[PDB]
Amino acid sequence: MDIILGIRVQDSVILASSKAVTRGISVLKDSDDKTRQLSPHTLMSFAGEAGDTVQFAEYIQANIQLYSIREDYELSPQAVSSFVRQELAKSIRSRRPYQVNVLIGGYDKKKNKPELYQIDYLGTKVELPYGAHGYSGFYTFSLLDHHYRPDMTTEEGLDLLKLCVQELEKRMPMDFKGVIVKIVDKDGIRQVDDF
Amino acid sequence: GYDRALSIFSPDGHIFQVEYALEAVKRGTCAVGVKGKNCVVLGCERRSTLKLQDTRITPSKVSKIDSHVVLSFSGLNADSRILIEKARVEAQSHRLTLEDPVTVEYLTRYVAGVQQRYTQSGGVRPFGVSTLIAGFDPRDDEPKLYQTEPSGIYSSWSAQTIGRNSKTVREFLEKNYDRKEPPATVEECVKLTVRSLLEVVQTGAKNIEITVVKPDSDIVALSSEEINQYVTQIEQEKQE
Amino acid sequence: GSRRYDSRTTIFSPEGRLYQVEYALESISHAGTAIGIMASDGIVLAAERKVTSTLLEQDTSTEKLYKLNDKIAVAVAGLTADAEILINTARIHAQNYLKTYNEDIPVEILVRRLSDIKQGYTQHGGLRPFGVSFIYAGYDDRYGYQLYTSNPSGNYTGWKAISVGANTSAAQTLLQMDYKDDMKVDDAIELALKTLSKTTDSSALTYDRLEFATIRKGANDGEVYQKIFKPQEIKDILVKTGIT
Amino acid sequence: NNYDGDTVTFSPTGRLFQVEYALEAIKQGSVTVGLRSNTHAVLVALKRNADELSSYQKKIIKCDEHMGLSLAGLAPDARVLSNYLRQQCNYSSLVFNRKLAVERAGHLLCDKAQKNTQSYGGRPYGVGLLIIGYDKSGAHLLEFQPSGNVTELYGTAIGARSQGAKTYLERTLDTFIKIDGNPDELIKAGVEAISQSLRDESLTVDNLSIAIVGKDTPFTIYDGEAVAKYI
Amino acid sequence: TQQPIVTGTSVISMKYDNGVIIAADNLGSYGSLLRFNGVERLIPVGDNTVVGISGDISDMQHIERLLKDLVTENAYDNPLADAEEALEPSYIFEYLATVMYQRRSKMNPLWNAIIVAGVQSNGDQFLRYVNLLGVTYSSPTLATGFGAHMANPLLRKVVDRESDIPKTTVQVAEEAIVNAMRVLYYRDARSSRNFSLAIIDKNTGLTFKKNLQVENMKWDFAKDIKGYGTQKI
Amino acid sequence: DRGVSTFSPEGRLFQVEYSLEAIKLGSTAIGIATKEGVVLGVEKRATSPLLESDSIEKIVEIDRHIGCAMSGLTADARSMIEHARTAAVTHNLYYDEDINVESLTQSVCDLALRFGELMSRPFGVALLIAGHDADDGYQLFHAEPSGTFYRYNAKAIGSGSEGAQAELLNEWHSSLTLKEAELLVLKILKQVMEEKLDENNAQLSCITKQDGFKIYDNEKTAELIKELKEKEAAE
Amino acid sequence: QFNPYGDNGGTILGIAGEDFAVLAGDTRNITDYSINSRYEPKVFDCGDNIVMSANGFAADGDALVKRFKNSVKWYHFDHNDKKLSINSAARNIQHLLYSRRFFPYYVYNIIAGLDEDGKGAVYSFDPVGSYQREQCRAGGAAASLIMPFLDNQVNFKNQYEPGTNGKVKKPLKYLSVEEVIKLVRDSFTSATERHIQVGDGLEILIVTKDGVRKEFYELKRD
Amino acid sequence: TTTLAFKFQHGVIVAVDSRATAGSYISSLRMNKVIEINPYLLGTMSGCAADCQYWERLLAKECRLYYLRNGERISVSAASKLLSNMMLQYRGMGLSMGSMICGWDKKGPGLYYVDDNGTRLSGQMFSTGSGNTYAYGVLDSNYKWDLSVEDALYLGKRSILAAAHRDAYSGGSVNLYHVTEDGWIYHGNHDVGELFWKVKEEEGSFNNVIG
Ligand SMILES: *[C@@](C)(CO)[C@](*)(O)[C@H](Cc1ccccc1)NC(=O)[C@H](Cc1ccc(OC)cc1)NC(=O)[C@H](C)NC(=O)CN1CCOCC1
Ligand SMILES: [Mg+2]
Repeated sequence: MDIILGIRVQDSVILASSKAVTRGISVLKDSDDKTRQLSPHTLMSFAGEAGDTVQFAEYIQANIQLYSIREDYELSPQAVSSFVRQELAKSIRSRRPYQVNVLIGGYDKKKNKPELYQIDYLGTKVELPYGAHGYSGFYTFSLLDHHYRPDMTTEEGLDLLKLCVQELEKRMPMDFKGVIVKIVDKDGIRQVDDF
Repeated sequence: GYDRALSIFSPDGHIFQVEYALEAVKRGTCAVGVKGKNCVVLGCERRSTLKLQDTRITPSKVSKIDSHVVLSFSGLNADSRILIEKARVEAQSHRLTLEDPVTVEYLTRYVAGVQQRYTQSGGVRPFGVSTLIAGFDPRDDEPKLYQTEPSGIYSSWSAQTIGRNSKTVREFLEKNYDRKEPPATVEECVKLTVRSLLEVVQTGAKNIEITVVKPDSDIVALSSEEINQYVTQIEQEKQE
Repeated sequence: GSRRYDSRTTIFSPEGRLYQVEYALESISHAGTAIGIMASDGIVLAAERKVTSTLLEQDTSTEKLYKLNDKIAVAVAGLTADAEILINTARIHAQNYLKTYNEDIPVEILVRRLSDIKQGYTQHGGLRPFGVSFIYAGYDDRYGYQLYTSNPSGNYTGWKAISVGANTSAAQTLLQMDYKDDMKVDDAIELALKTLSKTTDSSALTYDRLEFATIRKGANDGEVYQKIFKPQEIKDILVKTGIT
Repeated sequence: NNYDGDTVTFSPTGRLFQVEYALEAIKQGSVTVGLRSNTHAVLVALKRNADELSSYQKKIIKCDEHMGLSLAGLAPDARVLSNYLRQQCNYSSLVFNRKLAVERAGHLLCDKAQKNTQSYGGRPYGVGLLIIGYDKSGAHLLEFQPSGNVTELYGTAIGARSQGAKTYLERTLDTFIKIDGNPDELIKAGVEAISQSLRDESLTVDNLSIAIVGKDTPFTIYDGEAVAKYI
Repeated sequence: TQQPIVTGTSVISMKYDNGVIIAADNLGSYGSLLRFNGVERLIPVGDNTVVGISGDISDMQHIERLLKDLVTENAYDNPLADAEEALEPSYIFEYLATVMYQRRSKMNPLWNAIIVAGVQSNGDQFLRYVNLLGVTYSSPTLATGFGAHMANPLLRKVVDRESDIPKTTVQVAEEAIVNAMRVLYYRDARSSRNFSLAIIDKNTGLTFKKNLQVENMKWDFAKDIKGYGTQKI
Repeated sequence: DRGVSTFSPEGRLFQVEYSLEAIKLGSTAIGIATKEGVVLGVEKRATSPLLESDSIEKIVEIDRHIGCAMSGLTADARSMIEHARTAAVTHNLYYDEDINVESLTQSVCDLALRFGELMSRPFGVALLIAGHDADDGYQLFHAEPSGTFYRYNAKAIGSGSEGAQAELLNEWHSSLTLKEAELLVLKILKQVMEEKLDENNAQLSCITKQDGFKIYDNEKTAELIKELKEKEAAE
Repeated sequence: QFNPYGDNGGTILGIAGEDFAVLAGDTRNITDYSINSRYEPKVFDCGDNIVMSANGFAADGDALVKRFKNSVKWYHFDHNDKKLSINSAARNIQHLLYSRRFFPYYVYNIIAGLDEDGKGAVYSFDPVGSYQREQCRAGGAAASLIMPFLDNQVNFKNQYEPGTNGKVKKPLKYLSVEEVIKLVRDSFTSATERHIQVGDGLEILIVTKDGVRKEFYELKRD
Repeated sequence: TTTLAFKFQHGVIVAVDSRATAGSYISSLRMNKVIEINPYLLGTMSGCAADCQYWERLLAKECRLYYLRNGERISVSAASKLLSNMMLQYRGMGLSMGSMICGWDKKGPGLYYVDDNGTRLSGQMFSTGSGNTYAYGVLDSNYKWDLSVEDALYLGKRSILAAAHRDAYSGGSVNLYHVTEDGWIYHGNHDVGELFWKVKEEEGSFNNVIG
């Protein structure tokens, strides 16, 4: 798929993901949710080749849910991101690699800190205050570099995110049909229904 | 590979290895399952021959297979871990391929199938384990309680017990459990479960574990003090 | 054919017991006693070497206490060779977990993995089980200090204080008597050595007949240190506690 | 005694008891007769029922347009062996555009049964077969034993009380061999032969099973009212 | 997948009233080089079949061995190996055709074009073609490579359809085959003067003729041909 | 010890013969074939009153035109049923038609002797396979762990089998109606069962060309039991 | 590089009548500009009153026919000599073709016979196993030449009733076997004139309740 | 091809064309592009005919087995996912399949788009094939949830007609289906030649065309 953004603020992580799905020259859907909840306080957004994205995301989701049940314990965002990275780094030298880029937004309940991890299809992991995949960063990073503070509120993070989406809507040739925004904090995961 | 047929028929038409696996279950600590009108309770015996135990980290007798289904057992402890692991894997595999969580009946059927497979496969012995599987199907408020055993047969029960002295507690449940009117509340269901274990347990201290499962993935384990209050109230009514 | 000579190591008795597991436990009951005691500020591992010689090189010797990683250690009772096979597998599992999740493996997860391997040898393959009982002493940030034991059946349980090997019946009674929940490491050290001193089949308990280890948060600030005691250090703690 | 636990063990007198026990399963089986002339070959089989409510177990199996057999003993083992024959007949046709010679079919069955008598873990086949066929060298009749021994004959019989039918065929040898170009008379001789092995029971309409193959006659099986003509 | 190295050119054949005739030259070419001059490309199987092979010679020698092994295997436990259960042309062909199609299906073909000529048990003439692709067809006249382009037209003037077969004698058929071999020598750059010819008759059996030569050739008119257009001397 | 595929001196496979003894200990199952349909009935035999009897599934659907009843070690039957269902539906995939009852039974029986040292022992369960197809009409088969199958007009398997089979010997005729067959299964089940027969400890089912395979409701069976009691009291 | 495929030309035609069916095909086999055979049968009686022709690459066509004939044989063995219905044969062939989805039988296949109600039936297949029951179907080299003619002369497409001027269609009256054979012969005679791979001979197989009958007709040999 | 399907108040409409091509040659005038999987489940076909037929008929086997094992009808969500997982096994191997799984289950009416890449999308309205763009134009401007069964059937029929007219690789005839909680209902084969002229006159559309 196309655009996935992520921003880590004071007490939460915000993920924004495009709604469009295109087959050939036709837009099949304009309400697609490019995300999976891995655990109550960990959310993963994804973008890449058709089909591969969801299979990979659902495969990761199943593994983390299995771990949660076995140990009756939620893995830290760091531990989950490392598991995901290894699966991708394993994949890149396979017969047919999974062509999926991900953002992992999670709230570490132990440390009481939000965490954002950016991982590409090669298995290249980086922890960031804000991140993006594909061409999304080309348009948005200049704004984030300028406006981002680490002590921002969730509301300030959403306003800065709106500005990023507006810039994308102005200068990108592709119509990505807006974004679904989700917030990850101490209380769990919730969707912003008006954006 | 080791292919030796260990589970075989005898002249009288018995598979002794499967029957000896039931003797391992008879040795295991008592486990009991009682379903109320809107809940299921799983009771489990803890033998007090082992003190100086760390109860925080010691493997609990009741295991969550998914957020809405639980599994308790009687028999070999090591064997039970293998069934639980397989069950947990299948639960996630079902969610992944069918997009619905398993029904309690389906999960039971799978675990029972694994047990059966180990009674006619070469080089392996049967599981020395009988299980009680309980929970609520997705978007359903009807309680479910199933039992499995080493042979691989399974069935649904209004109330059931397995393990050592299970003959005694089943005797108790058969005369005390009314089908026309099952334990209407959580309290009544837990009380009847604790009462049934008190026929066999010895001391009502740290020897009784209780786990209540309610609809919509609402599962909680009672603490020592909460159970101790049931133990106190039961005997005070008995002194009459 | 070959069937004639098969002992059938993975079968039930008429009473519902696993023959080979029971006989393996009988073997372990003749092994040197190993004790584990868990305190609020650390864990103690104490173990008795079996009838040694004066010509045994003790300072380079290791038969009882082994390191699995920086946070987890084990005391062995039974066949040492069997134990080393399992120990190396456990060390690998700990490193696999660390590589995958970038976090040190929780104690119970490591214990369960080893216990599952033991279980397999009792249910399939037609091989004899490992004649080994472990005491696991470890620390992680979820449950803190933990003691576990596993035996050839593949069953494992958690403990505040526990013994394996010879004279466990006597040893467990003595531990149950003097153990208290608010106990500290220095007290637990004394309890472990006193218990061995009373349960030992030897005439007297000396430094050359012991292996000793502690796991302490007695490491500079929020972190955990493993201390495998040297022969001279065991000799000192024996004098300190008033046994020699 | 001590040497009958498996097929891989000779007795002190050089006997293979598991093979002999498999041979015993044939003797318990229902009688079946085989005989031939120069133009046709005929199988006649007495089918057995479990009780009055039950059907009569089928005894004859078709292998190709020009070949088929009758069984006596473990019926599932006959299914395995007949399936193998079907495949071999079929391999000959597809690869070589050649109908499989009856003699070569016997050699293949012999070699398949033999492997089960020399290896540990397996067991001998518990069934005897009478193979009839018509190939480039005319009509043929074979007798298969699960020891591996295959024998080409003018006529024979296997199963319970088969000795009576075998003696009859031994007397009638010179007569029935000459029955050329007359299928009905050859079947009559087969029905009269199998009748020498009957006691208490007689040949009824759902009891009798007959098969025939010949010069211009594909292997066809007759059951039900199709054999009432011969009762 | 490979490429053919040492090759044999046309194989030609036709039916006549009592049997079949097949012929092929004795050359093994190595590209444009006429490397080997003593190669037999007609291979008899028993006294009722001749297999004529064109294409890769190393693959031909492989087939030659399969056929030799086929005869050995057919004789095993077969008292009628020299009678009723002897190898028929139709058996030998179907075997080869099975092999050729299997090899193409594994993308590792036998780089050949084969014609199986023979007479069946009932006296019927057998003539069928098979190649590296497993493609099979039958006709009163058959030819491979250049023979298909030049020989068939000449042989089809004798036997244009099925009804012409009983009207064609062995003398006429042999004459036509021999003429075709001369024409191929005139016009095929990978042919040779020396060839072999085989006749399988239902009465007189298998006649195998070796060391034949193309004769009665016309070259004399060449002396008059001068230049490429305007040149007179 | 001794081989699993060993022949006895009488020419029988020890393990197959011993599995037949396990089937004799199983609960009773009866099948009756008529020209209006085939009826299948079983004894549930709950080990305790707390066991919810409707969860005892000893009668099972294989296809719309084929049903199956079991007796013996009923856990062994699950893989047989799974194979049967797969065979039935797979044939429908390959040939766009219903599969013959005999062909289905033969496919199930092919598993039977796949044991040795494949599975480690024969099945410890017998099956009554009932169904309908266009070629041979209404059929009832008895599938054993020996790999043998007999067709039956009527058949009983399980602990009360020889007593029930003698009764089926006298009662069965070629002009039985479906209603008459239903009552006949109930009558014979009631005769051989330990406990008193009712709608909760016994189950009925049938297969007809029109409606296919149907397991009977407890309310429907209860009426047929009441109809049976009255007609036995009628003389 | 080795090319495992080839083109043997040829053209086939199947027409379903009210109580009969025909499957016709020319007898010419070719490669490039050469004739291999003037009479190489292409339509086969496969048993159970079914006829089949696999047109395209002859080696794959022969293999498929051989396997289906074999499938019929094993259907008898496995299912008590039951007759293989035309609809069942068609589904079986789909699975034969899809076994080689990734290395296809390079043939356009047609079968013909009678359905279980006794009416005429023709089924059509692509190389990878898509099939459908049809009334009329031409396959092979000259398929594009023949099909439009059959749309017009069998289903009366673009034909209306005089006087109405496009308002009332020509009614779809059934055709006799004699009428169908005329359309078949004229189809192949016309195809022979304009397609170089079509000629030599025409072999027709007619299927009725009485069995399978053959008819042969000469075609132009140029 | 052109295929479409959409959910509405009274279930789901399914409309497909019937043309099949082999290059520029029209190989088939009337091909069935719907598959009856079960009385409550339908599947459309676009792409490689063989792939569509084989895999969706194999889905029906697997949907049928689900019923026998569980004694209950499979959901549309689960059926679509089984199919998507099949496509995922032959990943990158060259399968060409675009299908909509239409049906009614316990959640109500269900519609899932599934293709060879493994994509599986839930939605109200979908259209696949070479002429989908033409169909979407009519659908998007005229679709409502409050449509009557009569008007909804016409919309899907009219939408295919729009595509059949413009797209050279779409046409032949229109096959209509209507899915209810009592199962699906076939609403006939409609020749485009006749339907076009009829719609032109009655609706007044296609003014630029002469007739
Ligand atoms: C319209 C007509 C687009 O052409 C549809 O998508 C239609 C859908 C359809 C679905 C089920 C049944 C019939 C029709 N598709 C076709 O008609 C399809 C077009 C197509 C061909 C090839 C493709 O890539 C593999 C994708 C789409 N046509 C066919 O499938 C035709 C009938 N058959 C073949 O193309 C078979 N090939 C196989 C290899 O050999 C050459 C011919
Ligand atoms: Mg022409």
